[PDB]
Amino acid sequence: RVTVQDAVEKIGNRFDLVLVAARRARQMQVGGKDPLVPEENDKTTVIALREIEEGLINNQILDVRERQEQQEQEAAELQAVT
Amino acid sequence: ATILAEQLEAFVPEFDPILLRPVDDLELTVRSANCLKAEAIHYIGDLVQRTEVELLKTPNLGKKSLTEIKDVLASRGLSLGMRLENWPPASIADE
Amino acid sequence: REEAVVWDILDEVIREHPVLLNRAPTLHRLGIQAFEPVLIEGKAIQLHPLVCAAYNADFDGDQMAVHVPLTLEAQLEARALMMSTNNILSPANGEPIIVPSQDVVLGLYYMTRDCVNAKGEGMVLTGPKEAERLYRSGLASLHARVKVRITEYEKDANGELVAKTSLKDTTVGRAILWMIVPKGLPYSIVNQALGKKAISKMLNTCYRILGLKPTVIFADQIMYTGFAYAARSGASVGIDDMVIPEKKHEII
Amino acid sequence: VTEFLKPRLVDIEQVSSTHAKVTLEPLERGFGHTLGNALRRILLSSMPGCA
Amino acid sequence: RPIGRLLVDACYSPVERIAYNVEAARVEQRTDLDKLVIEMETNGTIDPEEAIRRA
Amino acid sequence: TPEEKLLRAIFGEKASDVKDSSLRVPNGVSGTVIDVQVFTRDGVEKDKRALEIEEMQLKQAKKDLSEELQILEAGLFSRIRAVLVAGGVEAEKLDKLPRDRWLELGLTDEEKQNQLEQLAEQYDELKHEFEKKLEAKRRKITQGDDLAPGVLKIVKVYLAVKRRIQPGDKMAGRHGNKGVISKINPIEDMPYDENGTPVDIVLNPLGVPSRMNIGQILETHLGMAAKGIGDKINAMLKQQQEVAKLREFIQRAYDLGADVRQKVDLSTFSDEEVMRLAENLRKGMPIATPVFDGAKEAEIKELLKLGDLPTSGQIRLYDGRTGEQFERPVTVGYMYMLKLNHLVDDKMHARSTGSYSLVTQQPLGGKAQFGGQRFGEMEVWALEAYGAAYTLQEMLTVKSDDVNGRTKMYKNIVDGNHQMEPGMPESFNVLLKEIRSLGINIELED
Amino acid sequence: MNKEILAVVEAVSNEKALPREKIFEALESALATATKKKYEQEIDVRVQIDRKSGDFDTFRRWLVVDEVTQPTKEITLEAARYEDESLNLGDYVEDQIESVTFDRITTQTAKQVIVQKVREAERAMVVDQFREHEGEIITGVVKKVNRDNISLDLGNNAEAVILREDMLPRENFRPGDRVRGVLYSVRPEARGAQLFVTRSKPEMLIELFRIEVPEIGEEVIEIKAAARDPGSRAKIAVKTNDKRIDPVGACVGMRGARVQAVSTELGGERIDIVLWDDNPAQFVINAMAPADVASIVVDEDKHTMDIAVEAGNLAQAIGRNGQNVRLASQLSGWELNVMTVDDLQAKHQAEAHAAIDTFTKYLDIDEDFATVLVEEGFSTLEELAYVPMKELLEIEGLDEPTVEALRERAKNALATIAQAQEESLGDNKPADDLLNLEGVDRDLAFKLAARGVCTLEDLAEQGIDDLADIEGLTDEKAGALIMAARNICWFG
DNA sequence: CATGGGTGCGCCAGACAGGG
DNA sequence: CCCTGTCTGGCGTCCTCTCACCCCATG
Ligand SMILES: [Mg+2]
Repeated sequence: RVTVQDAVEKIGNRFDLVLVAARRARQMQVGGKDPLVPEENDKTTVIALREIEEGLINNQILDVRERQEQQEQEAAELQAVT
Repeated sequence: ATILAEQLEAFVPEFDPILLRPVDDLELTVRSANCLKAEAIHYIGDLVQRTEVELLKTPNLGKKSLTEIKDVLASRGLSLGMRLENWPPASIADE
Repeated sequence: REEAVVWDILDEVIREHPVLLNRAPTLHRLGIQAFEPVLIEGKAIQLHPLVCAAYNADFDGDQMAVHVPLTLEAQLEARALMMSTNNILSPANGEPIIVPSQDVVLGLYYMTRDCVNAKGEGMVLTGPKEAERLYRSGLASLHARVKVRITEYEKDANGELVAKTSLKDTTVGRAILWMIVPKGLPYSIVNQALGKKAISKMLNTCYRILGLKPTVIFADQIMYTGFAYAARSGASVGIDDMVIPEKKHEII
Repeated sequence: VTEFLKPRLVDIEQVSSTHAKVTLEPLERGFGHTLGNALRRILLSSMPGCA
Repeated sequence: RPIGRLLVDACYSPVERIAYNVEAARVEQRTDLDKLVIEMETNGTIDPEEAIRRA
Repeated sequence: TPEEKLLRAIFGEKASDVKDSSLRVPNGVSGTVIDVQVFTRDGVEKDKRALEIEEMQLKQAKKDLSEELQILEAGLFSRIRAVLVAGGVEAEKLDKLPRDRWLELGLTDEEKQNQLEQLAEQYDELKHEFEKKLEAKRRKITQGDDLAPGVLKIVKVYLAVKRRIQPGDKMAGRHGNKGVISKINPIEDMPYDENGTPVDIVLNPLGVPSRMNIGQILETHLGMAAKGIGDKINAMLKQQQEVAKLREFIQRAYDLGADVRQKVDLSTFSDEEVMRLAENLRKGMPIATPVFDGAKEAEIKELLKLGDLPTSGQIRLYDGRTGEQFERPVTVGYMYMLKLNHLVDDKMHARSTGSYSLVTQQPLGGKAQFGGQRFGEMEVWALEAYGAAYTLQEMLTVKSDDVNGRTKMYKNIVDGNHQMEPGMPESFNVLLKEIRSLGINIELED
Repeated sequence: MNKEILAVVEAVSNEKALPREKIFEALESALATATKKKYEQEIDVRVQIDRKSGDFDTFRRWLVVDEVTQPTKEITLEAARYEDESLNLGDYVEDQIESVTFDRITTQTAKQVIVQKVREAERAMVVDQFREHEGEIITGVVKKVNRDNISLDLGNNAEAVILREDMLPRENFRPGDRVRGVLYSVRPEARGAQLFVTRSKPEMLIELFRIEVPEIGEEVIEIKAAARDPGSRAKIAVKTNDKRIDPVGACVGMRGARVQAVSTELGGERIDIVLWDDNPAQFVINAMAPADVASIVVDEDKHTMDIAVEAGNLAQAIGRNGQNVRLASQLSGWELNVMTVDDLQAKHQAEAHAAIDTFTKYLDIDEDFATVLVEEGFSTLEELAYVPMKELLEIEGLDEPTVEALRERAKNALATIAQAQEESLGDNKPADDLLNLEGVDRDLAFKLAARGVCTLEDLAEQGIDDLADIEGLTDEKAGALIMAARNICWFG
């Protein structure tokens, strides 16, 4: 990793890049989620920006996945209750 | 590498000699050495043949001096009560 | 105790973790820049030379402070806002701040120049690769005018690089420096003598055409080839170099 | 006293075609330059061929 | 380990100044041959043919 | 614990709850303890090592004053022998009797018996003076010393570090050419010349036309001239040559100039001083150059012509790495360079987590106090100037001031969770207490 | 100071129910170890604490030995007796040594050794007093959950472990949860968890029934067997000697309340309770519940039982993934083959036909006479060869001469079959004849016999070329074996 | 013992007199 | 009151590294 130019080419604000990559790295580090790109024993920050460069993560997809994996948890709870 | 290597091929049974030593070479305390000399023990090969029970009968030899002798013999790989066949060799019988 | 196993642990945590280097009189924002550490046997911070022109840092006894971004948002701010590759233009204007300062412009000015006779005057060369091969083997000189065949890529279409190859009447050193120029720049950026204003507008035209990543890697290749041929130049200073005018005493 | 760090080609990253990049480690604090210079000067001229 | 030892630095190096001077060769009728003449500078602890053989 | 209060059972004293702990010292420096002083406030029991130092200094001062008496008595007896060469000399009878009676020998009332009486006055003065001074010196060693209010004894220990050189020290010549030494190369990589000798230091030429100190290049050329004369003396002396050729060459190297002040001649040195003068000149010949009346260019050229060096001062130099010649021959010579005491293992410092100040809960300042570097005001402006917001928040809340924030941070770092719980700076609460301690009512709304 | 030692010994003796002597011996060992650590040299040290004052003397102990290996800690018997004639091998010689000051370091060492002595005394006696708990259902609090085990706190510094195999497949415990389980093993891991607790093994089921069914705790009802598929289904077999008590009804309880309490503790495991019978066939019928058994055929020699069921009950008799038959087989100890009535008849017809074919082939009898032997219950040549002559003479139409001839034919058929197999491979005939040549292992003898080289004569007739394809036989080794065989056959 | 008793800076700027 | 002179206040670069020394005095 040297430059983050295409990670700004795909998220034009350059400040939303930091929020999206921080949210992604916090999901990968403590929450225990797998990286969507195969790593090379990089740290979670570079893996976050490496997922940004592929395009498969931004704030839209992160909100989609948090709503679907919150509805999945509450659906599992409701089907366990009733 | 083959060229550079071809351009350089014109360039490229009484124990052993320790038994024959005097008891003074064992670095024993002045007390232990003088107690052994009083019993006519001159060589390490003479000392190694004596049993612990025989050394305790020697006048003025204490339990402390016996432990010193064992620790020093053990540091050289020797133990009290080894039987040497043909000791002393005829090379020592004339002093 | 510093046992034998904590240095592998240390090369694990240093990796991909930027640090904030800071010169003590910080006047503008280019005086705090974030780097990645490379571990040093020693007790002195090794600081990349081009970056010195941003810090106003010479090496006459200067000191710098290192700060560690602890949290994760701060590591990302050091990599995405404050990294030294991201600060290549001064915020006061449009001028590049990673301009090559002093040794490297002497190495370039001695490299891309010419003299009216040298070894290999007016011979013809089938590419820049054998220009460097003729300089290294000892058959030509670094400044000896020569027709070469260079292939400059002009990007005249909409994002498509079109190759045009031709014979430029140039020198040996200009072809050797053409081996380092990225694809899109024309050959006439190296065809001149390359002082300091010319190398600054070379990096500026590279940034305006080819963007950021070729300009970072080309700034490094400029610095490496400037240091190497300034070492090969042997450009001393003597007492005879300061030529007194013969007309000076009659003027006085 | 005649025991040095005997090196080896850890990888041959041959980039594309008619082009390789051969890295050799580890050498002494000074033998990288003497083997690079020896192999560089011999390959340049000594190496024979036809043209 | 005791307080009575004194450690000096150790410059285990016998040679001082090695200068080679290449020059033209005429012993062999064939020309374009060279002679390599190496003037070393030992401090007496190393034989010169042994030095060139170990090198 | 029952076992802690059972100190009284096996031994006595009292309880063991008291923290047993021996004042151990910190790190950063090696050394060799060369000298230990122990001072004792009077009344306190001297321990065994303070009595060892007292016996040691008693023994040293005893030996020193006794050697004062012996050496001055030896000079006095040599004076008596020098006086009794004439006027009633005894060539054999002088050393038959003990030496303290060299006065009652056969000699009339002259200046010599007067001088022996004056030397007897001096000798008895030395005897009684030695008595009273040894008593006073035993008093000075044996007595205590007035000290601080409430201190028993002061122990001073002198460590003696030997600091060599490393990348990061500061060296400089005598003209303003500073510099941090940047790489300590091997011997082989150095540019050598067509004799074989490697150069020791490679400076940078580009500091000369801007920083206009052109005197260092004349100093370099004249130093090379001096070493050329020294090498020719070393060549004429290593071949075991007689003193005539050394006299010839040293005389030619000492004349060499215009109307000058020196004008020495070696014809009054007598064949033994010339060998010792050449023993002192073989590592180079020292040259004086006064300030504004110095050695001009033509004199440096004529002295570089006396040695067999090139006239322009520039030798062609080969390379160490490639082994092939540098084009356009370069300037070598000798420059007299100074090491300055701005070393690098006195400035280098690092801190993860150390002590914290008392009134404002921020880290301490300095190096001796294990402290952290001041993230000053202009650096805060330079991080406002980017968009770095979390870096500044942890740079002035978590890493610096907030105590619960930094203990949460330390637990979170050693557990792998990079996350900060922000809180408030405690020094802002100090600002609230200082403004609130006036008649002013500052608060925090909502 | 003095009286404080007595007060500490009395407090610890009363609180931990421990012999004062054992606490002092341990404090002496603790102080000796603390003393040894203050010397740069490895010394031997004895400490003696006075039991009235609490004062203590420290020695340089010298273990009286016959042969001294460690001169710093050992003394010869001859040297020890020079100081005190009363000393024997294994005694200690002392040396006036300064007793270590009782700082908080020795204090901490003494505390640790006391705690360790209490683990080997107070806690050991508590485990001995809880002999029932060591075997019954202990209750613990979950202290830690790992991937491979759960650590339980039992109180009093006792830790137990449930291994992953010892858990039910659907159980999820959290730190602070209360868990019951059977203490099935006590090992010697005092530091850590010496206690092993199970919830999956059959003992958990037995002990839950002992607690929930008073009639089992009073020994009025006995559990004879238990088979279990943990967290899915179990079977228990119950017996009573009191004809007034229904053992199944007692274990079920009013409306199943007792069996449902046990099932609920086991995460909803289904429990079948069956009556133990002393007749194996009747016990297997009971074990197969809830499937109705139509007939059972018992093979005592194979320890197997063929169970015929109606075609509608086959799926119930086998159960989901064979769970019902497997639990019945584990409960009975018999191998249980579940088939339809039609399949059992087809199996018996195929076995009868195979027995008739075997008898016709080997006994040189007609099919009619072979059928009579199978109808009288003879299925093997071994039965006909070895059965008492009286049972064969009870068959209608057999006389003493015909029975003798039939037995002689059966014995001759068995001999021929055995010899044939032993010659085909390397069991006995080629393992002696072909293996006579020195060097022949049993594997090589069977490889030779697979080529038709069955005897030492057959091997003597071979060439090296005839044996060259035998894996592990080199031409040299083949030549040596053929020559060894020839030396015995032709020159012996 | 315990408390308490110099005279080398220069500009800006607004508030306070001071005439005007 | 409308301009003029005076009088006091408020302020003047950032990081570091040593050192030396912190209230008498006394009835
Ligand atoms: Mg500077």
